[PDB]
Amino acid sequence: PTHDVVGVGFGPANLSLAVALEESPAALTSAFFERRASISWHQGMLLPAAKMQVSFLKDLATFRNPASRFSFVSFLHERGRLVRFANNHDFFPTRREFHDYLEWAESKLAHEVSYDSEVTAIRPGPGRPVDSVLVDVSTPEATRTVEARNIVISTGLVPRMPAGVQSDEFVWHSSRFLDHFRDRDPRSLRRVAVAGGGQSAAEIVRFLHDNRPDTVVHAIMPSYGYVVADNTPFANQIFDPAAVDDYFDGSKQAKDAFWRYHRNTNYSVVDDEVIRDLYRRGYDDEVAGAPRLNFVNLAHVVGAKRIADDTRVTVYSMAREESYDLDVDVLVCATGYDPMDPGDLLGELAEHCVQDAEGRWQVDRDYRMVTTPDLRCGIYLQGGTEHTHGLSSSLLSNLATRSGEIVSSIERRKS
Amino acid sequence: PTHDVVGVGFGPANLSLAVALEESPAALTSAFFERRASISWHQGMLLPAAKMQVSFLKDLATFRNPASRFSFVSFLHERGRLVRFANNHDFFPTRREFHDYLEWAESKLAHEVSYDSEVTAIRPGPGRPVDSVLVDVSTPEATRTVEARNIVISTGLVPRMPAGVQSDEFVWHSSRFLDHFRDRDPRSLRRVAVAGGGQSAAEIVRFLHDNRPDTVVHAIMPSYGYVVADNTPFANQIFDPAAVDDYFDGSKQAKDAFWRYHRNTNYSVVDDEVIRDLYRRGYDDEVAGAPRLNFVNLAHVVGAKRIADDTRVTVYSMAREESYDLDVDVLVCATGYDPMDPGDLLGELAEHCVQDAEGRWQVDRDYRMVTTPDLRCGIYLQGGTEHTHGLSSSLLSNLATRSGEIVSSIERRKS
Amino acid sequence: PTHDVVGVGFGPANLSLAVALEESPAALTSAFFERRASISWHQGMLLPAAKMQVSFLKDLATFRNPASRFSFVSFLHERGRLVRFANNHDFFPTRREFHDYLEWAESKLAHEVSYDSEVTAIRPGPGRPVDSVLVDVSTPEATRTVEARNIVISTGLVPRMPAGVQSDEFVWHSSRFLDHFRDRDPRSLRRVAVAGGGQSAAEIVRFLHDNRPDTVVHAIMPSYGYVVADNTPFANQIFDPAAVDDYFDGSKQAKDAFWRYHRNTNYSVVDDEVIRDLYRRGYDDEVAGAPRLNFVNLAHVVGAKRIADDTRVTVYSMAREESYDLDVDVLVCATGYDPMDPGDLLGELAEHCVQDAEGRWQVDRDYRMVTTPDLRCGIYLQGGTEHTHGLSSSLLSNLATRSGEIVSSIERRKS
Amino acid sequence: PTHDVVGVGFGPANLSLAVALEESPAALTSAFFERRASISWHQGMLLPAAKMQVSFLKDLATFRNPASRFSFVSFLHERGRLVRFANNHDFFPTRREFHDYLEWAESKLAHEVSYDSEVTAIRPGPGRPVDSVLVDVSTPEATRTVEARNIVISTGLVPRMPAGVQSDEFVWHSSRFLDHFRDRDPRSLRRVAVAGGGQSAAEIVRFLHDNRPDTVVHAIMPSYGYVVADNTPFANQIFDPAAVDDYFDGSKQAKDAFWRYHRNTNYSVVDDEVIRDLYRRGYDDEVAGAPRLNFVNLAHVVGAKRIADDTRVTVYSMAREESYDLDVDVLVCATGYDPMDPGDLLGELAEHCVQDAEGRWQVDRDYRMVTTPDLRCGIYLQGGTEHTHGLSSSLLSNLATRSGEIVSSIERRKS
Ligand SMILES: Cc1cc2c(cc1C)N(C[C@H](O)[C@H](O)[C@H](O)COP(=O)(O)OP(=O)(O)OC[C@H]1O[C@@H](n3cnc4c(N)ncnc43)[C@H](O)[C@@H]1O)c1[nH]c(=O)[nH]c(=O)c1N2
Ligand SMILES: Cc1cc2c(cc1C)N(C[C@H](O)[C@H](O)[C@H](O)COP(=O)(O)OP(=O)(O)OC[C@H]1O[C@@H](n3cnc4c(N)ncnc43)[C@H](O)[C@@H]1O)c1[nH]c(=O)[nH]c(=O)c1N2
Ligand SMILES: Cc1cc2c(cc1C)N(C[C@H](O)[C@H](O)[C@H](O)COP(=O)(O)OP(=O)(O)OC[C@H]1O[C@@H](n3cnc4c(N)ncnc43)[C@H](O)[C@@H]1O)c1[nH]c(=O)[nH]c(=O)c1N2
Ligand SMILES: Cc1cc2c(cc1C)N(C[C@H](O)[C@H](O)[C@H](O)COP(=O)(O)OP(=O)(O)OC[C@H]1O[C@@H](n3cnc4c(N)ncnc43)[C@H](O)[C@@H]1O)c1[nH]c(=O)[nH]c(=O)c1N2
Ligand SMILES: NC(=O)c1ccc[n+]([C@@H]2O[C@H](COP(=O)([O-])OP(=O)(O)OC[C@H]3O[C@@H](n4cnc5c(N)ncnc54)[C@H](OP(=O)(O)O)[C@@H]3O)[C@@H](O)[C@H]2O)c1
Ligand SMILES: NC(=O)c1ccc[n+]([C@@H]2O[C@H](COP(=O)([O-])OP(=O)(O)OC[C@H]3O[C@@H](n4cnc5c(N)ncnc54)[C@H](OP(=O)(O)O)[C@@H]3O)[C@@H](O)[C@H]2O)c1
Ligand SMILES: NC(=O)c1ccc[n+]([C@@H]2O[C@H](COP(=O)([O-])OP(=O)(O)OC[C@H]3O[C@@H](n4cnc5c(N)ncnc54)[C@H](OP(=O)(O)O)[C@@H]3O)[C@@H](O)[C@H]2O)c1
Ligand SMILES: NCCC[C@H](N)C(=O)O
Ligand SMILES: NCCC[C@H](N)C(=O)O
Ligand SMILES: NCCC[C@H](N)C(=O)O
Ligand SMILES: [K+]
Ligand SMILES: [K+]
Ligand SMILES: [K+]
Ligand SMILES: [K+]
Ligand SMILES: [K+]
Repeated sequence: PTHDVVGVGFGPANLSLAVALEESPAALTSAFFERRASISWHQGMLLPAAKMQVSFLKDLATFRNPASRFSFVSFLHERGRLVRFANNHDFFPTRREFHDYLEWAESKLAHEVSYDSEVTAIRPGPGRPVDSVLVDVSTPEATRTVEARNIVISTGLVPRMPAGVQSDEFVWHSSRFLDHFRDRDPRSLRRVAVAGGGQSAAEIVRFLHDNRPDTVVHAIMPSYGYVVADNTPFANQIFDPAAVDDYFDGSKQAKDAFWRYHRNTNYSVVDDEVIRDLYRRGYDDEVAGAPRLNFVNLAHVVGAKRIADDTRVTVYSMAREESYDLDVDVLVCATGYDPMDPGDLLGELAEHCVQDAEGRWQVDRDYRMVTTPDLRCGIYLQGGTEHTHGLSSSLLSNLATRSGEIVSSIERRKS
Repeated sequence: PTHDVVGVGFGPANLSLAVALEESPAALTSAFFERRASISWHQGMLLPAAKMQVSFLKDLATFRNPASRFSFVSFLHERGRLVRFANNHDFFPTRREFHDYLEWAESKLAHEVSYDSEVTAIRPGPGRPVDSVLVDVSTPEATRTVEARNIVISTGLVPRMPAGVQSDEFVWHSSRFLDHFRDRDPRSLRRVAVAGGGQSAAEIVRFLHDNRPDTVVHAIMPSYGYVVADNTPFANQIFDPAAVDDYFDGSKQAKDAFWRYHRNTNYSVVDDEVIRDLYRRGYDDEVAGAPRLNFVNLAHVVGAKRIADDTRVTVYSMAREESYDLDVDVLVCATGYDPMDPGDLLGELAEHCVQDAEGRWQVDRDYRMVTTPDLRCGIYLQGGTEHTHGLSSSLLSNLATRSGEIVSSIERRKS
Repeated sequence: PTHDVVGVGFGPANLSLAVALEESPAALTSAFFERRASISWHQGMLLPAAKMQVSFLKDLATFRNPASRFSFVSFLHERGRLVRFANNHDFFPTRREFHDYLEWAESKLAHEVSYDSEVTAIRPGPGRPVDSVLVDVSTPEATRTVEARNIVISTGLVPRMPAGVQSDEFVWHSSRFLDHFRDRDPRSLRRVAVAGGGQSAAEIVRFLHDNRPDTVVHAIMPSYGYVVADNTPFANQIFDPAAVDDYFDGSKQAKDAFWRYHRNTNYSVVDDEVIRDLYRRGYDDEVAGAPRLNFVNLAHVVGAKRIADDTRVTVYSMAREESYDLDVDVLVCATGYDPMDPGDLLGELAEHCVQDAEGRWQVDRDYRMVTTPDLRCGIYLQGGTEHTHGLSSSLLSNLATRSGEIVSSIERRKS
Repeated sequence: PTHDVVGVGFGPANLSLAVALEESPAALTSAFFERRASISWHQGMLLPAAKMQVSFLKDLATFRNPASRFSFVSFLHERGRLVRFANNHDFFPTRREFHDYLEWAESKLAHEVSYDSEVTAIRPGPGRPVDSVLVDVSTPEATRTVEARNIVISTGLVPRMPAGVQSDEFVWHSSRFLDHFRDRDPRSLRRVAVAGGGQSAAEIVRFLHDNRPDTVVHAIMPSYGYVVADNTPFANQIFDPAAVDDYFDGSKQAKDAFWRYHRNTNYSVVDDEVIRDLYRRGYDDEVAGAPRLNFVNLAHVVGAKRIADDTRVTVYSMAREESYDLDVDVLVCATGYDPMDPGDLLGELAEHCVQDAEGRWQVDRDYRMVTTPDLRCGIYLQGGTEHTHGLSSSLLSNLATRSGEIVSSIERRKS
């Protein structure tokens, strides 16, 4: 049994693909594999009060199909919360509600996802040219192989730690913050250092401040203060479906301009309201004569070592150009992520995938990796296209249109 | 040919009824009559900057059917503006855009509306008990009569002038502001009085201030200053579909409490931003030493007379308890509207419509007028239910649910 | 030793009087008596997130003297927080900070206030006509009497419980909320009813929701939901110094109009942001499937009785026109306050003090009670002038100008 | 007659210096010279709706002296606008009002500024080492020379045109926009190109859109859309008086970090509200089917030539890496400014001013240029210290503290 398409990973990106597949009139067979027990959308960072960074209109389907049974509006309606949500007049749902939306959409799907199923490798199918790939899936009980004419790799962002710092029992990456935090005794985390100046760092520091009245926090970041995230309407157009075209068709010079001017729409920046909330908290503590939030600006965490009852953090101060040590109980590195990279999963197939000048994967407008003639099977990327398709690649901005384009590309080829 | 339902008027209320009819699986015959040449949704007040007072989610259908082909979102999508609209992050479309939405929905409708067709009377059909009504329709060429088992009266708010003031060449009701304004020579309206403290008064004054840099405006209103319209989330729940039940089932005492506490969600109040824009304009004029906006507070317009080249407005000052005259070129009365009242149109049938203690029409939960057993045909009201169904009656808050309930009531009773 | 002026009470009103006395070139002797150990500005309601309802520019002096050493800006500067405060761009300080401001201003004052000094009575001085009053002061150790040519009564709002409900160990007025709350064991207040729909009720409910994750709260109020407080710029002008004149000189009819249109600037209303915060909290609980906030709308608390371990609250539902019982651990009545009334302290002196039609005290424009010719001593009111001077009377809106006018009145009469 | 200090230029910077001189107990003699007839604070850009980019608390004195007779608050109070301004609850005055504040402060000053007086050169006074400077002043009638022991150069930002583009009758710099615009027939500017993506470009485009209904505007800028200006509270701390020390004492690496992370607090960015106003305008034009605003993104103006009745603008498109021509009536270059540079005015004295590695003037913490021992006279810079003191140098953020520090430095040295 050869599938038209196999999806690796089941986050929002492949969920929207499943939705696109179901809504399409095209009869395409598919299978999806997720290594976790169920949809798990950055649960380590499901902090109380966490808000979506994207308007509810940018959901699984709406921009493609304005009357989808899988829209956020349909979800709210079924949950009997549409009226309540509309009364709020807020475009940005909480992360908790969006996580629900995903699970609700997944249940509504006809298809059935295979969970606890980790893709361990992707191999050339039989024959030359290669017309299919073999997908090696490992479950808790067994291992198996599925064959598909196309594969969509959507395995998500990859946590990045500071250079010279490794995760450990007392050094966590923000992506695992709640995993570790719920285990430890509250009275054992009285001193926390959080490295970073982005949304994760801000959200974690705010949470620590709100969670216990006596926690002391050291917010260590390279900027002089949090930088506001830009989602004003003109800059925000870089996330438009049509902006994918502008970026893709644009010269390298134009692509560089997008990053140079609008990186602050997503990377190393913090939502306005979270910034203001943090500033108010700091101010009130001052008024109360009980400061707890220590902002260590113009600085980088450069090392961590466990010394007895202390996690000893080495901090480099740019202002003085010298490093020094800071003792805390835990170091949380909210130091961001690297883009998805299909390389590892691809193995041997990588030989047939064409790279650019800077040694990155060449990808077509329809999200299909460029391959030599030796490979005829479609390898599509949802994620890992920052350099070809632009800043929407790792985000929720363009799920509906990308998934629709991928489905269309596959139908166009099959036939 | 007897219709299941005839709609009198084709504003948003009956348009949503048409949409509900089309989306219903029920096979119901219908005809709609609109006196005007086309949909004309308060065009007299289609001022340049005018905004909807209601979230775009409160459209023709969405609260009832979250995936309607007639939703505002579908409209934006077809107009290729959904992405642009989402970039704005504003729940409130302009009135211009919403007017378009109505015309777009009307065109999409399978049904064909009869324009230039004014319903002049509604009469008892043949037989006892009366099982149908006869609808007298006057067109420019002819007159005709159609028969229907049910009728939905949705003829809209009725302009209300101040007591002792009649409309004329130089005394306009706000509803006909742009009609008159476009005709006159700009250099002829250097002095305008606008009576009222509500949304219409504020929008007209702002427009006059923005339109020509020399116009002098007298804003005459009973309050000490504009009162803000309340649409904060808890108060705003009075517009919920479920709040219709609370109001309807509640005692007279509870109904009175809705008006006593939440009248300021809609009547005699002004949108926050329009208030602030007016205040900033007044302020800047002061800075410039060139005041143009004269706020005449704690006052009522009590009369108007034309004396030569002046419209002489009699103003009563509450503070001084005396009246005085103000000469301007034009008096605009933005003094509001009375609720729709089916009475006049009903003629003979009214005898069989049951009234309450205070002399108002009794109406059932499904919007159907209470009649004696002499009348078995359905008379439904969209509008004119302020006293039975509450503050959403004249508004766009609840189009989707009301139209759906009316259609359901009719299907139920057909059987 | 006869003082020119004696102040009864030492809240913001008399503090601003002391400031006005010190800034005045007039050499006036004075004494101030406060019954508490120190300035105590609604400490029972000093909740964690509580914000001023008035801009920082409306402080002790600024509207009168734009370069006062006692301004909020001077205070921030001295406290080395001016720059930090300005970075916030928020006109509204926290209540905690403002309480500090009062203390700071009081310390700066040359004059020494007499604390732990309760004024128990005010009596006629000697002579005919009466040219001074005798002020009976009770301290913990002794009692004494001081003599003054003028007296300024500023003893503040008086808590008002619902009719038929008395304060008790388990029935508290909001004004004493933190007093009682700090004593009780947290695990003993799992069920709280809060009566009222105003700022106090909303702040208390928000605090209870934020303070412990498992407290269940019943918010019982007559409206269908919180009504927003209006401070949009035109309505806000009722608080202008010049608006005192408009209200004072205006007919009774005009005075009624201020209340009829603008009572929502202060009474039975809630700040926009606090409303939205509460709505978001309720929403998130619903998403989490763990509702804790129970809004009991269109209702009044009409009785309370303690039965065993339960406080039994009798609630009257307007919708059903029937009462019923609700069992909680504590009932908090956030049911507001009555205006200051000088009647009580005045005792015998009432006889020389003139009343109006509705039987209230007549007061001159300079805040001086109207007396017969037999009394020539000045009795001034800061508070209790709602009916003569308008809505600014109990508020902080007009401290600077009123205090300045009282001082001027006193200097004028001396001469 | 030798002055303690001579100020070159009389904008806000030297105006705040004069105020600091007057408030200081130090007896210092001074003279100020302004080339223009009066204070002229970017009048070329005094567009109708233009707002301050800085809180009113950052005025001529307040951060230094919280009770200055020259504060913005004092100004509002004298102008009987303080109450009105406070009702607005907006920290940002209009530019028109601020211009008024400057002139009001200037009039209140005891000192008399010398207008129509252009400093043409600064020369070494007699003797070695040089203890004074000679200041050559040119008036319309005469020329003269004054002698001073210190000089403060505050001559303002210098307009910068694009490389390869010169100003002319039809190519204007934004600084002279209104000068030219109020000298041309409205019906003659139907087509305007505005180069730039900063605050000036945005305001000019908005103004053109609002000013006439039929003007067509080409907004040409290198970014993909306007980038929002950051003034959220933590990033905004770079403007704190104390942040001057952090920047000054910090390593070059730290100074670079300020620019790398927080350039977007001022340069090449647009105020949030102006961005949104432009987006709403573009949207409504689209709805109306009458587009007028043409956004030419990822582009630079690289040349301009007059050809008959057309101004021919050469545009370079980064996306296509090619240039093309655009014909309009006028090209407005809102392409920014260069920092003040004392070099030209200094002439011979420059030999003795010490430069850094990158060829820029060394400046001490007290704003005094570093000189060799050959020069003992003080040369202070208000402006031109971006590289030593940071981003507040050309701004209004820190007038009060800088002027106070300069006065102090001068008193100290005279000592
Ligand atoms: C805390 C936080 C919060 C947000 C965001 C990021 C972060 C860190 N994002 C960006 C984020 O990337 C986006 O929300 C989605 O997670 C991306 O969808 P994907 O389906 O592509 O990856 P995603 O990371 O969601 O899913 C990948 C899945 O594949 C699985 N997987 C990995 N390897 C596998 C293998 N070998 N075999 C099988 N399964 C495998 C993973 O387990 C995972 O379930 C975001 N963006 C935005 O626009 N708005 C927002 O609000 C947010 N919110
Ligand atoms: C200026 C302005 C702006 C708004 C609003 C009011 C006003 C005055 N409203 C309220 C307004 O009532 C609502 O927008 C609808 O117009 C009500 O729908 P009907 O369809 O009920 O009225 P209308 O929309 O008033 O429907 C009446 C139609 O029937 C026709 N008609 C009447 N008698 C007839 C006859 N005998 N024969 C044939 N045709 C006849 C009329 O010509 C008219 O076209 C509003 N509410 C809200 O919630 N949000 C908002 O943004 C606004 N905006
Ligand atoms: C919780 C809360 C919060 C606010 C407000 C009210 C409440 C309940 N208010 C209104 C409030 O009335 C105002 O802030 C001041 O408290 C009023 O100033 P007074 O000096 O007149 O009375 P205030 O009540 O402040 O002081 C009266 C004093 O006299 C003392 N006293 C009474 N009898 C005495 C006696 N016989 N002898 C000696 N001393 C006696 C009392 O002990 C007390 O200290 C307000 N308004 C506003 O405009 N902005 C705001 O932010 C707030 N905030
Ligand atoms: C359109 C616009 C609007 C703003 C701003 C800039 C621009 C371009 N700015 C920044 C601006 O630089 C600041 O507002 C002041 O103008 C700086 O004050 P200065 O006194 O240093 O120079 P400024 O440019 O104000 O004045 C210098 C004066 O010296 C005169 N002069 C020059 N050479 C001379 C000579 N040889 N002899 C005699 N006189 C001479 C000039 O005539 C001029 O009057 C700003 N920043 C901010 O923080 N908030 C804001 O809102 C704004 N607003
Ligand atoms: N509520 C939500 O929906 C939510 C919450 C969290 C995250 N997200 C999303 O997830 C994505 C990632 O954001 P992120 O905050 O996780 O990471 P990020 O945006 O990449 O930012 C990481 C931060 O760490 C800093 N950093 C890196 N190395 C450091 C070091 N050695 N010492 C100190 N600081 C260091 C970075 O500074 P430099 O940039 O200068 O290197 C940057 O400030 C974004 O799309 C974000 O919006 C969303
Ligand atoms: N952009 C939009 O979508 C838009 C625009 C305009 C209107 N609307 C809607 O239309 C409906 C009605 O609004 P409206 O503003 O037209 O009417 P309105 O809300 O009833 O306002 C009427 C006003 O005129 C006053 N008034 C009455 N008689 C007067 C007199 N003799 N002299 C001076 N003033 C007098 C009223 O005072 P009193 O209240 O004290 O009696 C009140 O201030 C509302 O639902 C509104 O939201 C919407
Ligand atoms: N952060 C702050 O600075 C702050 C905090 C709290 C209060 N304040 C100020 O203090 C003043 C008073 O505010 P407030 O909230 O204490 O009192 P309030 O404004 O007088 O409100 C009292 C509320 O209780 C309701 N009520 C009365 N009797 C009731 C009953 N038997 N059962 C249920 N509800 C009942 C009232 O309803 P009805 O209107 O229908 O009578 C009203 O909603 C205001 O000036 C306010 O701004 C300021
Ligand atoms: N970090 C998420 C950015 C989302 C973007 N503003 C968008 O509207 O798609
Ligand atoms: N609840 C106090 C209201 C204060 C009023 N808005 C003022 O500006 O004075
Ligand atoms: N472009 C002017 C920026 C001013 C700065 N945000 C400040 O508050 O000082
Ligand atoms: K499923
Ligand atoms: K004095
Ligand atoms: K001096
Ligand atoms: K002067
Ligand atoms: K002078």
